[PDB]
Amino acid sequence: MGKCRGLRTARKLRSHRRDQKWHDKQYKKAHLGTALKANPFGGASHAKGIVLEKVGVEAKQPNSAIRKCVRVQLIKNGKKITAFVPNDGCLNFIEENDEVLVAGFGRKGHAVGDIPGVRFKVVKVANVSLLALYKGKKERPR
Amino acid sequence: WVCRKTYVTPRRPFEKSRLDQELKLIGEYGLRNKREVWRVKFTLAKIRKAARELLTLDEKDPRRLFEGNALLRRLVRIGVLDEGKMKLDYILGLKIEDFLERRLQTQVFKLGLAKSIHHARVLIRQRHIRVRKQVVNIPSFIVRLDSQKHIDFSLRSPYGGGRPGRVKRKNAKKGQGGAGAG
Amino acid sequence: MARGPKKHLKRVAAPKHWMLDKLTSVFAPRPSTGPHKLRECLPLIIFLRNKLKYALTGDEVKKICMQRFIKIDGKVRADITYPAGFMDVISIDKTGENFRLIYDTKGRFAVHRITPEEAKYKLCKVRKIFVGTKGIPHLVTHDARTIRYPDPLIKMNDTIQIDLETGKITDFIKFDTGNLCMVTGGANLGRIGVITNRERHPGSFDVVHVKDANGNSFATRLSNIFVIGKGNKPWISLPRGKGIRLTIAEERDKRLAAKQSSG
Amino acid sequence: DTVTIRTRKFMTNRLLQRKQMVIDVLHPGKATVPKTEIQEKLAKMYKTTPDVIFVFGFRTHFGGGKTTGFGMIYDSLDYAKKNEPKHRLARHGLYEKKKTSRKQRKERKNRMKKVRGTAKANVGAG
Amino acid sequence: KVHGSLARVGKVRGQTLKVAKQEKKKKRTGRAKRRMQYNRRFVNVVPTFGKKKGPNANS
RNA sequence: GACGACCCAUUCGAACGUCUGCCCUAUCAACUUUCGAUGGUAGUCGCCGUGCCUACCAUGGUGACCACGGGUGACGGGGAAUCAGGGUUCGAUUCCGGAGAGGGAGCCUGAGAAACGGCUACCACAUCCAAGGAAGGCAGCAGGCGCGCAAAUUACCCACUCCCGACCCGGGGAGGUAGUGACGAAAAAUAACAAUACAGGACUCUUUCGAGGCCCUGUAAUUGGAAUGAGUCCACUUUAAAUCCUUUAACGAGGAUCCAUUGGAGGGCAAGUCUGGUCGCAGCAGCCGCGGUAAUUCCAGCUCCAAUAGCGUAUAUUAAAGUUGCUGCAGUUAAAAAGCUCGUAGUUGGAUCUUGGAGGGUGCGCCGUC
Repeated sequence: MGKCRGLRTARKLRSHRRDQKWHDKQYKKAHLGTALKANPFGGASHAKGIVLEKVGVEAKQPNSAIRKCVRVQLIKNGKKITAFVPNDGCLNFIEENDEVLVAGFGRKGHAVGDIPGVRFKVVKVANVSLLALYKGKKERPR
Repeated sequence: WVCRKTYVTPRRPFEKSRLDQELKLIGEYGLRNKREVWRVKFTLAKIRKAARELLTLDEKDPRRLFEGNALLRRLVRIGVLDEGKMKLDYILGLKIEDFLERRLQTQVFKLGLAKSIHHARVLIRQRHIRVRKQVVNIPSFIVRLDSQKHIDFSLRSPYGGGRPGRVKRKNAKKGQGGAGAG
Repeated sequence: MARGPKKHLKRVAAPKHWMLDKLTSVFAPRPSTGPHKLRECLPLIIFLRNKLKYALTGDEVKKICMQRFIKIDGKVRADITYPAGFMDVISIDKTGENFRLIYDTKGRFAVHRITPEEAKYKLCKVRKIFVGTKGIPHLVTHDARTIRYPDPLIKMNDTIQIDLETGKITDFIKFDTGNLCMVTGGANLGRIGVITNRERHPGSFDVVHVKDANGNSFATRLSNIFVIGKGNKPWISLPRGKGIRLTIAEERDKRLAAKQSSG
Repeated sequence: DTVTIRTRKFMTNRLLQRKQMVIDVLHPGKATVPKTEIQEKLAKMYKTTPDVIFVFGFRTHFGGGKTTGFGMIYDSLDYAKKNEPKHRLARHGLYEKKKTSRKQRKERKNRMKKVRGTAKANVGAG
Repeated sequence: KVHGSLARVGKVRGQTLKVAKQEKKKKRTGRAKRRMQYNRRFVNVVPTFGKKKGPNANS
């Protein structure tokens, strides 16, 4: 029970807990403010940038495909980031020097699937929603 | 500007057994949605929790006495609850139908003046039903005991009297302009 | 803040016992400076238009007041937010009504009509008793009235029948075991009762064990006890209820029994 | 269809020269009623006449055939004209008065501020 | 390690012969639709003890 | 019928003083004073207490019960969210207390201000000019730029609620009022009832065939009568005046509508042992995994499911998580008992001192029970 049991010993128990909390990764991340300091997105949920170039990335085994992302300079901190472009032929819709709204995978910062070193996805261009673009609700305005 | 939610969804989402149960409730009870059921599963859980707390308290305990009797009296005014119940030991052993049974909709069936939990809801939502001086359009209502008798069609909706119907009255003048003259 | 006296009251930060609603606006009246502390008072506006229903607007309350319609303790008061309080009289003449501001058993200034006499006099609790300037002595009552030359028996916490036209104490009651009492603050605010005991603390804080005409016992701080006469013999009107205090169950038992049948 | 005007919760209020009460208007089955019809109709129950029975509030209830409001009837037409909200007297053919609408006037005054005392000067400028 | 191509981008979407929309019915408003569900599912819905059956079956 | 004054108390306060409770950090362990650090003593100062300041005179005060130093997606609290219980996290933000009005510093007035819708200097910014001069501070209300993931009218009124003034009367972007407004929360429409017509099942009768029969649901066939606001609109209400709501004459439901959506249907996971197309391609896929020619995962339809005027997606954080474990963890081998012992703080500590009868609450028909 690895832990005193004296009526007094609040301070030891209280503090021993403070000492071990660290190992928790979610906890440490939060106390070290990692999201502000290391992370490309601010510690925000979405982030907008300009498209530098279009990449065809080489999906990891045992899968085999050309992935199709763009490389993006985030306006907020000039950070360089590669982001996936989802659905069929949607690259089509984003051109070099584009602008785009990027969002996390939903993986906690950890890349997704077979898609290697890509941690973000495009959501908007034409300020304009790949979904609405892919469907043809709305266009590549211009 | 204070506000609160009135319903709670179930922890979990796909438990055939629960889904069927809810569907039977919607059907018997001319309900509209799962929320319609969820709202009541929620109403009930709070009542039961209110009950359970009380039941853990000492009897005669000014707090247990004063609020227990009140919860009971409230639960009885609406007919939801009955006397032997009408103590806390019995609310603990209670269920959703008991509430669901007191809404308008099912009553307007329950005395002929609808012949369907169906008919009932469209009747209510369409202004042909007063609870004695007052139209009530809320198929969702909760008919209090000594209020059971005052439910009836309204003073003007046609049944309830009053001309015919913006569509019946159309039909009267539908046999009037052509078949009468030119 | 921080350079001067507040002039507004955010409603909601007003005292509960005025029972102003939650919606309506942002600000409550906020008592003028006067004879009663701001928490412990009842701005006329609340009396005229919040309890008595004579007024609707605040615009109306003012229109009433400028007539001169209303006197507090005998001497027309013309301020909307005048701070009236416990043992105050309030007399609306062309309407013939005399009211004494004294507590509910809730702890709410009660609407309590009194006779066309009585309205003459009020009972004040002595707060301090003083040798003023030139060697004269004075007493100071709760309601902030200073009377010189009082009679030498009168000591702090005693109460004192003031005339009212004239000022003038026209006797007194000592604070002694067995006196009738009115509770003017705290959990027990409004309960009336005999005494029993004063527990005394040096440094600070004296408690008064009170027993009611029902052998119900309770304590408050000496600060909260006001003497109003001799057991079974109040020196003023008491409101209906004789400051009794009944359990929420007893309260329910009275409410349903007196009506939906019992006349 | 007959109506019926019913005056609930009465107060004789001398210190504002008027009897003040709720107005409960049954209209069984249509809706409604005019403010003018209401004041006419009340005028004849309190032995007072129209021009002393202001009437206000009002909201027909739920579903039809009733409307609850509020009324006042004044003991001196003088007493009304003086205890009176002004907007109330304006509403019926006895009170009306000047508008603006307000920022033109504030602008005038702020123009006047520039000018030393005199200010009447600023009046001729507005 | 990327080099490669995209020539083929969007090859199936662009090769998938479009289909009409056809049409037909409206399905029903709120509670009424719940009612049809409950009768088709449960009243309907009698079931057999056929060792079961299905919702989106062909033959 | 139109305010001053002295002094005292009062009221609203103010300014200080008591304790007890605060985040992370030791890759911060000794700190604080010759420009007072702690104390004496006296004065000057202040509304006043006080190293506030100053002289002289002492050499103090604090720390492993975390001081000192540093950091900070720290204004503090009432509160909020997450519900076994324990807990876990947030709190700028409708109240309270504190702080500031471009940055810094100073000051006048006055009872109250170290005020910025006062002033004054510098410092940073910006503006007018006939170039000598001169005038300014939206972390007030609107609005605008920049910023970004992200946030409304350059609208009406002092009638309500209150405030101020010489004031019943004036004035209030306080505040109300409308406009924008799927933060989010409540109510819950887009169709109900027969009939034929049929499709059917427990019931009964019959040896069976077969027939009757109640409860009815669909499903058409159209019927058939039976309906209501969503819109629209005399009138009226609302209110300062309006709007909307809550009110209603005249209109407004046969479906091709007065036309409901958004995700899913291989497993977890609710729902295609589909049809066309492709053939580890495009795509799908949080995870496991699908697709390399009969693809129930794709791409489309068809059909079906689920939540439904809402639903998907991303993200902080919480629940789940007894994966931070007080309650309530594990450590022989899985991630984990220091090579061993001494040992201060800290924690932890044997036995033993004093031995029915009645009053009041709610059940059951004067009796009693608990």
